[PDB]
Amino acid sequence: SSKLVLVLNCGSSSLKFAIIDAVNGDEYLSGLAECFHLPEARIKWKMDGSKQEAALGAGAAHSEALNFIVNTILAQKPELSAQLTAIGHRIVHGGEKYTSSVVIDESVIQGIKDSASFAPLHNPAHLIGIAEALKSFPQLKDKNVAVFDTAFHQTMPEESYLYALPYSLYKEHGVRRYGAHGTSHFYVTQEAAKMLNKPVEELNIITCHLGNGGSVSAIRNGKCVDTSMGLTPLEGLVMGTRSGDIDPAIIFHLHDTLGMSVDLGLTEVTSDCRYVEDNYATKEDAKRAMDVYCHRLAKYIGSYTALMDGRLDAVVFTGGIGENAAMVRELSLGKLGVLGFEVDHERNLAARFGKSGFINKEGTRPAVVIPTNEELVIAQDASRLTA
Amino acid sequence: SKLVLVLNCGSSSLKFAIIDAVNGDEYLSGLAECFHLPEARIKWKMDGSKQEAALGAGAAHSEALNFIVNTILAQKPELSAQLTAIGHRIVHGGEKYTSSVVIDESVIQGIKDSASFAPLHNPAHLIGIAEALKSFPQLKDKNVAVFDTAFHQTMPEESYLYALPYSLYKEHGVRRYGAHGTSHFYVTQEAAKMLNKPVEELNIITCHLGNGGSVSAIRNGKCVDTSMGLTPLEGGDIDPAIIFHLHDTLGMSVDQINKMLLGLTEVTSDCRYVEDNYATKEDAKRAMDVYCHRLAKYIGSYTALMDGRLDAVVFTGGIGENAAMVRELSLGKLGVLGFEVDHERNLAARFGKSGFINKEGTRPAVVIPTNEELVIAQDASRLTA
Repeated sequence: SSKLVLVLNCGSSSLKFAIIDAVNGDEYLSGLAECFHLPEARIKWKMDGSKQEAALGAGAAHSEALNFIVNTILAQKPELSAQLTAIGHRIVHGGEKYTSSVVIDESVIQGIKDSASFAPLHNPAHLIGIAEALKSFPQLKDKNVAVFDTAFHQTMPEESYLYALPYSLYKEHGVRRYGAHGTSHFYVTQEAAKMLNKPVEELNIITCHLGNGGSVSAIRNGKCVDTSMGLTPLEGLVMGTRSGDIDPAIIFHLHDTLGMSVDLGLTEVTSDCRYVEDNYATKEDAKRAMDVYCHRLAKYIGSYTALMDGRLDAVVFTGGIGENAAMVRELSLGKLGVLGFEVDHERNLAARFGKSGFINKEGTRPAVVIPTNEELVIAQDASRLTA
Repeated sequence: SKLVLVLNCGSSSLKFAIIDAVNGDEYLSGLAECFHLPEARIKWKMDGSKQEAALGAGAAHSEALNFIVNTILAQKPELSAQLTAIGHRIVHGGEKYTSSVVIDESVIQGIKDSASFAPLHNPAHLIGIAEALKSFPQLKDKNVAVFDTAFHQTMPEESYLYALPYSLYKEHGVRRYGAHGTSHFYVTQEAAKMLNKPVEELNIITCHLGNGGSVSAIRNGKCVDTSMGLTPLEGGDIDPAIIFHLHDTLGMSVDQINKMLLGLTEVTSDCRYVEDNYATKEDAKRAMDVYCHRLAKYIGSYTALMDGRLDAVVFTGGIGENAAMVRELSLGKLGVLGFEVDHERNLAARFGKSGFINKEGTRPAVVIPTNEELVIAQDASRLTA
């Protein structure tokens, strides 16, 4: 009746996980293990309607987190464990070789190893996740599935994916642009079509995934035709600064100027284990970074009018920041008055903390907040490919 | 009538003109090139026929200037006598030089100290100054520097900062400085005239295309953002994929990325060959499509600087002034913005002719031939009066 999938998303400092029924999206477990390789290493999870938290021990990382999942969390619930039909892994880079999700075998693992040069920070983490998954769940060893953040973007034509350099760069070396957060962009695209009550294959939108890293895509007739992760150029390359190492007063200021003050994606985004792009010395330094970010965000959105062929249906906001940071949406859209955008303050405040909705003034260009669910898409793909 | 010798000295070439600063009249123009090579040569136009001569094997800046003085002007002592000033194109003036300046010892040092930002240009400019001081000793106190970066110094920090730790700016001055600012300046002044409105109220996006162009956002007559140098249509170690990624996402040249992280550079250049480098129709089309796609994206990106109002897009430069299909193909992508090109107007506005190329009733798009040499003559005359 149900097809439960264990979903693993390993990064350089954390591991986000869930158990999800791929048939209807029911969540049986979700959580976040974070502050890896530090004294503060910890794990937060939600199960049977209740939130829980434990220390993983000083210096713990992925192996330890998975151990705690199997021997503490799932040890209480062997019945849950028994239901698992597959494991889905979120993988940053699949290049041109893997343009859709795929069952993991030794050559897929080799493909991931060979892609170390793309988001290198998270590369070891993905592999450790696969290695530990195979060990901890020997019964599912032929039913691990890789789901690639580049895959959705494989529809980009060459005018979009080529660098502004000699064609030989691509012809001889295969150097090329690829795209980030593809599973999220994919998810919000399918959802936008429902919210706008139209066929996905007629959908022209611009999608802004603002989370761990920030990317913007141009969707024409339901397919990605251009994308950039230039909002956070160093994401996946450079550690950045742990939020908890910054003066708490600076961080409170950042969170409040973002528009995240009340009046899973959210737990991650406000975490003192989240890494940020600069070691802000002052409140002013933090605000500057935010203003630069909103300026660049507005430019990306404007730039993708060049992909819309005369029709733009909506701009979509998603991810830890996009779903919750009302001021990022206000300030970025507020720079695009010439395109007929106008943010409705009350609508914008309401579309936070997991609530979806339109944030435009009715009668002006649609702007929409759609909480992403990368874990569900990974579950659906993992279940579909192992059935 | 106030004649100025205008020089733009590069590592392997020297562009020159004599311009009446009062009315824009041109008395001489030319280009010396293939320096440090067997084929070093000079082409010029005067009275008003086109000529060319070899400068001699290995010749460079000193020979080029010697030729101007002793061959081109030897027959025109009255032209030589009417020279009132010399204006020099300087690629990088950093944050210090926000307008044109009479060259003295401190300006020389300014140019030197900031060579790191433009290591292949600023040094050649200095040779040009040194050689001009020799070749035109009567004008020794009347040399003026005009900076390609000056017009761009009105950019606020939200535009000029890269998406990098703030220490890179604070400690090392890593920042957008802009390119072709003398051209963006010029077409901004002219656009206000074509649109019949004050320059202080002008919101436009200016596209200097040609010679590694750039696109700027002008709000209330001032530059508020500008692009990196575009690639012209001829287009133990960190993985190169990361370098290109950083280049593309930051908007920083491959060289400035590596940096922040006897011309060999011209030994196989075009001016060396009689025949041409082959380019297939398919490869030419691909290059065109990539260029026009990226150009349209820049234009759309700068709607985010316009604060609700975009008066016009402006095209200029050797490509922008002349390439009808670049304008049609790039604007063709921006229907959302209300752009639509009229083919016949588009074809009319070429080869030195200005005009509107938009369809009547659509967002204005204008071709304005740039005149950087006039701006340089104007500044040089004004500042030395």
